[PDB]
Amino acid sequence: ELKPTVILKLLKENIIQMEMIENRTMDGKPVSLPLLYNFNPDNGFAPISEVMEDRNQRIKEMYWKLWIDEPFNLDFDPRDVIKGKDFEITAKEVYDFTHAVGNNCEDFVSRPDRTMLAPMDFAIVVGWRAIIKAIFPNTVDGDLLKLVHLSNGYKMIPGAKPLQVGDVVSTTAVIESVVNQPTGKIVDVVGTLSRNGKPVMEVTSSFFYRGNYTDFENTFQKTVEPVYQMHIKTSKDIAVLRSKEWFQLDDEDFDLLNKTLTFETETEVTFKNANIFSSVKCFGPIKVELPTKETVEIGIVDYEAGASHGNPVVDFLKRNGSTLEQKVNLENPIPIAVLDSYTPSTNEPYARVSGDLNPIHVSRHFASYANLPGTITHGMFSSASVRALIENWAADSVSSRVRGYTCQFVDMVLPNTALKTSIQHVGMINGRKLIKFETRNEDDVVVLTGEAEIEQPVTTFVFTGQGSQEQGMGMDLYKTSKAAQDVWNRADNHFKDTYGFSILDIVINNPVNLTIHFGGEKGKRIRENYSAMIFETIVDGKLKTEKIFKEINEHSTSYTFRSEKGLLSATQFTQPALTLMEKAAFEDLKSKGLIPADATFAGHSLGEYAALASLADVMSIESLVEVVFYRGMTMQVAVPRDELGRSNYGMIAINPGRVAASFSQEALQYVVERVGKRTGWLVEIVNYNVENQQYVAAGDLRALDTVTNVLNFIKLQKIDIIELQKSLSLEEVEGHLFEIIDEASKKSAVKPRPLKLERGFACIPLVGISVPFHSTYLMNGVKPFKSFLKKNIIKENVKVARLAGKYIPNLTAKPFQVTKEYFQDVYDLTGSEPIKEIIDNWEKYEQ
Amino acid sequence: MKPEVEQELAHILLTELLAYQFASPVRWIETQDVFLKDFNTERVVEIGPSPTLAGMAQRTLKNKYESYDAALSLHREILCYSKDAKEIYYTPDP
Ligand SMILES: CC(C)(COP(=O)(O)OP(=O)(O)OC[C@H]1O[C@@H](n2cnc3c(N)ncnc32)[C@H](O)[C@@H]1OP(=O)(O)O)[C@@H](O)C(=O)NCCC(=O)NCCS
Repeated sequence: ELKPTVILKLLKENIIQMEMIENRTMDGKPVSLPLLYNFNPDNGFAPISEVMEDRNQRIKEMYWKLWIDEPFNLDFDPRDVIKGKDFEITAKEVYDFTHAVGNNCEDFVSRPDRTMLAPMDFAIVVGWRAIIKAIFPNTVDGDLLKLVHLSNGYKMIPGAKPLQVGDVVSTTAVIESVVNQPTGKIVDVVGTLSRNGKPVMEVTSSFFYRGNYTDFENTFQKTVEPVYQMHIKTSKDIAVLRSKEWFQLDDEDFDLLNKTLTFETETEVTFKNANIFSSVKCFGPIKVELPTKETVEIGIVDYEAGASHGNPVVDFLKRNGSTLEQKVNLENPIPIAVLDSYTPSTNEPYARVSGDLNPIHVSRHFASYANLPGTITHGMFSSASVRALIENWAADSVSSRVRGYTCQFVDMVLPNTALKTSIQHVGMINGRKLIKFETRNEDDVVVLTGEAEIEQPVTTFVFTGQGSQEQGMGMDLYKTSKAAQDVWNRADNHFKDTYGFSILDIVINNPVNLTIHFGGEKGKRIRENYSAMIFETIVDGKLKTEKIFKEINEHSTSYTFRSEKGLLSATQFTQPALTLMEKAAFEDLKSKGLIPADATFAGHSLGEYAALASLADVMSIESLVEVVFYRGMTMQVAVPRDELGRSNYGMIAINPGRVAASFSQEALQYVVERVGKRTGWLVEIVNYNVENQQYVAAGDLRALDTVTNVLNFIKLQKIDIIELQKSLSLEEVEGHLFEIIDEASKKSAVKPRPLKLERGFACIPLVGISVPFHSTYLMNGVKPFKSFLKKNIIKENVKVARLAGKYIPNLTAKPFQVTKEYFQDVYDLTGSEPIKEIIDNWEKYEQ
Repeated sequence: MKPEVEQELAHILLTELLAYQFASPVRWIETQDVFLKDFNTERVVEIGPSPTLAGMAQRTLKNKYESYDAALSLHREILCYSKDAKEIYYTPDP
């Protein structure tokens, strides 16, 4: 329909009023903007002058009636927090919003037996009335017809789930910065949405008032500085740092030597003029890297000047230290897509759902008066439009995977424009893909650049145990990766200084024998360390300390380690070697940004230690290699060796599906239980690996050869145990099996003590395995090994957040949870006094 | 429950889990079930020198999760560090 948009008349004798009208408003009542012009007929060339007194207030009055629901009042401090009314997210608001911006993701549609999510662009819908209220104050004086939206950003808060239909969301906004630049005034606003008291996401809008502003008394700027690292090598570097009045440790006598320091500093600055600050502050914690790589607060930066030309704190850290960068670029960008989108014919539908009733997007006259090329598309529309493409093509239509999104508005888009977005995967950041984009119009002009932070797909890391190890493993990565270098070296230094061998030497060269020499002052210390290694058992409520290496006394000059084929295959060196290459791989991943913040993880046997060391940083590198060395030594003493260092123990992988389809895993458990009782030797099932395809039986190398022969016999004769034990006889099959076992036990006992094990039909012997891992043979080793773990897993390094529902122990294949129900489950497998005591006293611990 | 008491209980449970793991069978059937079915994992990355656990996952998928992967229309990648490093580091060949 046809409505009055501009009314021009004389108000007084010499004052022309051009009332501009907006007829698209919050409540339907049209809003007037009276522009006033003096008419001076003495000056014929230019008889009309604009009334410039309170002109920016008149414009703010109009926009306040369009945007803000409140009573008009521009006396509030920009420094103060702005609080927005609570917004309930309804299905109708999400439907209306998604159809406006063209977001066809299934996550935002109502489905049966499913809950409707709200898009994260819907954050501006909730936040607009708070965020925009920050450019209105008297002290942020600016022509609001000349207001550019420079950039907009969302950042999901870590842990926080995305917005759902039915959530009540509280906004608060605050001005981060407001600075006079030569070309006009910038205003950085930082919204924070909040559901049920916890904060959910952060909206960061920046606006730009074009003009000339000299009111520097009202400008200020908060900046979060990039984290800075300093390696303290010399007592010179300590002395320079103690010089600086702003460097303030909590304890003045703290030993900074060889420590790594991080400086997490915020700068606050007021201005006096264009380049001289009237006040600087640079405050923030100083943290020290511990051996677990966990940073802990040991002091503060606390610089505070008046009239300065610079922040000296930052300039110090820029030179002396090094910028820690969360974003790691990939080697080469990976193109994702190059997608077409269209801007809509009209800007009313977006204006209705967003609440952004800026007349420049809908009224021709206002857009003409503002010198714009026409009724320009909303910047926020183009944002939400492209965010819908990124979400479809980078996130594969899973809205929950978009955790960040920032777009710079470069240029103004007209309605019915064709836009071409290129989308690249350009980097990583804390296990989130870092996707750049650029949207160009028909004239191939850049209109909208930005970046998104897309979560990777649900990832689990698994860490291999023993059997895998091979000469030269991890060494390619050792030559290239700075993070692998730091792992291997830290461990190799700790072995050299303590046990007088290099773990690196053993992995590169795999020597058959290794002799440790106890000459000199250095070798006396090393020999003490090989005698200080003890089993702290508890027998009749009394500590009995036994010695590992009982053939190392006060009078020993050497000690020799002996293997048959190589010392990399000797558990006490395998375990540290194989834990280190895993920990170094993983540290290379973590340096390259590739480790999700909520990745699950699990280790097969030994891997558990590398997994806990990698993902949960429970032990340092030095504590870890100590623990697995001791663990490998605790296993080598329980097994009698000969002169070459070969035992009468090993492991067979058994495929029950290769022997016979009918022959189940309970048939294999039955046979092995029988062969362990008839012969009277040791054999159990230890690794349940792949269901009815790969079980692993550890035990007495003869008993293994009888099992291999029994199952090689049962295949060829084609005689099932499960059909015969039920449908034919009761315990006759037991006595019929005992003579099959005896046939194999008479052929295996005649062979010499260190018999080579042969590849059966349903049984393959594992290479480089001489210990019965995970058997009941090693039960006597638990008591001392447990007491050793308590000394070396410090309770202060057990972050529960990093294990809880993420780590799956081998013992109890259920995600780690600190609950009575979980402790009970752990007690029902391994009857331990300390676990029982925790279960029974659960209530006292609960409060 | 206070953080500092959760920390102490976690430390005790973690020490007891490692301690007994030494000399108790490895339930890797059940562990696979958890990370493959309960968490619907789409990237199993094996850290290690040989693809032995990546072997075991691929065989445990092909055996008892062929019909469940097709139904829920999910694509599992089973990547070993020592083979599939180009897929782990996002450095594909031009
Ligand atoms: C046993 C193991 C070597 C098999 O892995 P792999 O070398 O990839 O073997 P594959 O399944 O590809 O089979 C290779 C061949 O070996 C033989 N084989 C494999 N498993 C066998 C079994 N259980 N019984 C008999 N022969 C077997 C077959 O001849 C097979 O030929 P195919 O290709 O026709 O099937 C490996 O899974 C392993 O080392 N597992 C043990 C891990 C472990 O327990 N570590 C911790 C120790 S506490």
